[PDB]
Amino acid sequence: DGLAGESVEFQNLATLKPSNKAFEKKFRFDYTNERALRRTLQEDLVKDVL
Amino acid sequence: MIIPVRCFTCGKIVGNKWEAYLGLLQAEYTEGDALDALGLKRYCCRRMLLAHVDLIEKLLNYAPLE
Amino acid sequence: AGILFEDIFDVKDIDPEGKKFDRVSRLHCESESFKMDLILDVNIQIYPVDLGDKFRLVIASTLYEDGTLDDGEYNPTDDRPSRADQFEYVMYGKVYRIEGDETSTEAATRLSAYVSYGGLLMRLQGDANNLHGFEVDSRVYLLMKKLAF
Amino acid sequence: PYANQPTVRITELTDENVKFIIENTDLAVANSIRRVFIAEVPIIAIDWVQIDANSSVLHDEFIAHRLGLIPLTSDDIVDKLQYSRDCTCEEFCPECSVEFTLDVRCNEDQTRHVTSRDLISNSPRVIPVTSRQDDILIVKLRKGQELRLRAYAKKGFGKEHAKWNPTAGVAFEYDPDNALRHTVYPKPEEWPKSEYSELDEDESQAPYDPNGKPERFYYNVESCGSLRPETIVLSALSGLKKKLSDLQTQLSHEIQSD
Amino acid sequence: MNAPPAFESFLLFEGEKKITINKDTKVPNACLFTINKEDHTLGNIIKSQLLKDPQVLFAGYKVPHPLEHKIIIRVQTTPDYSPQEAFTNAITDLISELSLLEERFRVAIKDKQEG
Ligand SMILES: [Zn+2]
Ligand SMILES: [Zn+2]
Repeated sequence: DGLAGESVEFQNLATLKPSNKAFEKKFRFDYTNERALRRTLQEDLVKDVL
Repeated sequence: MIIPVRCFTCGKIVGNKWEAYLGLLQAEYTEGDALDALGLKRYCCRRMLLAHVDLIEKLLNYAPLE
Repeated sequence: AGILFEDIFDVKDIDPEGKKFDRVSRLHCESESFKMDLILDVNIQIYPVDLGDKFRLVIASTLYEDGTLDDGEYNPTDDRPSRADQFEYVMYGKVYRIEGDETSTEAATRLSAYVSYGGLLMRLQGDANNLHGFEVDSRVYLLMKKLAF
Repeated sequence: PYANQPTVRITELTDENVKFIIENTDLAVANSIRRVFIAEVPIIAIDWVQIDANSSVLHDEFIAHRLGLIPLTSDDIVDKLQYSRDCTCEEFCPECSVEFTLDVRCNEDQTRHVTSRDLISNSPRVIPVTSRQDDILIVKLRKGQELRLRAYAKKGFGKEHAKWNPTAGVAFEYDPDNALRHTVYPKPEEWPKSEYSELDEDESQAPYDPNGKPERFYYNVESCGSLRPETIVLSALSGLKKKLSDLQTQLSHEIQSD
Repeated sequence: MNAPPAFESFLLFEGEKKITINKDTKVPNACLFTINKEDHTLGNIIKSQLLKDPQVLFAGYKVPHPLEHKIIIRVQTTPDYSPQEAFTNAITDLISELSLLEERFRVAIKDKQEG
């Protein structure tokens, strides 16, 4: 890789070993449920993403 | 080799008590009563009369002259 | 004002998984009007408490009546009025987690304020209506007084 | 914003030790007074030995070591003499030192016991502890050996060396009943009761006391024989007062200089 | 071979000051008093006496290194009360208390003998 061994730390891969169903409901960003978008994004973004 | 002058831990003078300790052990008294008959209450000063070895006698056996 | 919360509680159980430490214990208290849980940890040594006792807990953001939002530091030499004059047990901490029963569509109905007073924890679990004054990373007080009744 | 009015009460006054109690004072003052009792107490002791002929079996330095630990009574001499370092002359002047001499040679057949009694001092009041009980044995000589020397004594304090440590052991103790919880006993029933404990034999320790300060500090200053115990206490307090005064003077000079 | 002597614990060296005042820059009205050739005997009593004074916001000493003979005392008082006068008052009244303790102990001793 070309990296020094000092600045490396243990981590985890979220997208490694999900289930097919859970992987779809965690990394897809459903753009149909406008209520969730209003809860998460602001009003001036839900209309833009829809 | 010789009795110290003072107890290492406390500092009470114990040098002037070896001969008296020997005499009290000599007459009839035993150690457990001799130590408090001499006036040693703390246990730190009691090792000076119990743990001490009297090696000066062997050294004096090698008289230089006569 | 700065009164983030005010309600009467009463103690019903003390260290129910067994007392771990020697100066702190769990106080699984309950409310009387708002019907909310309480897991306060008081210093049982200096401020003993027994079961059945009632106290007036008031989470306040500041100790001053006028609410000047003190910076936060020990300044004993202060002649200004302090709300702690009518309380037998005052503490100072910083809420760090506000958990609730949120979902993806409809807002939460019950929150849970987790505040740590430098080591002594408390969970003020209950409805999501009276906990509007709690925000993560904010200093708060305790201001309890045992009721003689 | 001021200090307190401590009280004193002596419980046992003897010629070997004193047991007094100090009430209404801070712990720091008590501990400092103890450490001054042990370290910073002026007292005369042997610190310069000139050995001319030592035919004994022990080392040449052993004689000086033992002579350094022999106590010397300084009831009214330590306050008069001045530290040899601050002297304004040459050689150990009698105004700032005390001379000693020892000349013993075993001539008869039996072995000699060179004790502190052989230390012939020039001054009458500066003598080893033999006035009013046997004497500190220095060394043992046999027929044919000898020990001639002369030493001088000076003023010093325990902080410099243990030879100037008048107190044998200070029994400092406060709050006999564990009321302030400064120590937590895992099993209080397994511990014995303090000598000064006022609680009955039923309860193991006194109950907790939130608003309580340490008071009633107990003392058992035990004199080795050189200085009297009450004399030790007075000298230590006077020295602490002098140190405080010198510190105040230095601080005042530093402030005015700025 | 290089063990230090016994007089370097209390005796001042030529050029070395007994006490030095140094104002701190992090907070107002705070000075660090550095004492030379002393130990906990002369710092703990002053620390406690300062603690008694309510106008002293901060008070505490330390030992930078046990082999080295120096103590630093940091004092922080109210802005209307300099720490120099706080230190002076603490020393003065501590001296007064020690003198009174001496006098009481002496009269108690003189009464205890045959009385
Ligand atoms: Zn001992
Ligand atoms: Zn001289």
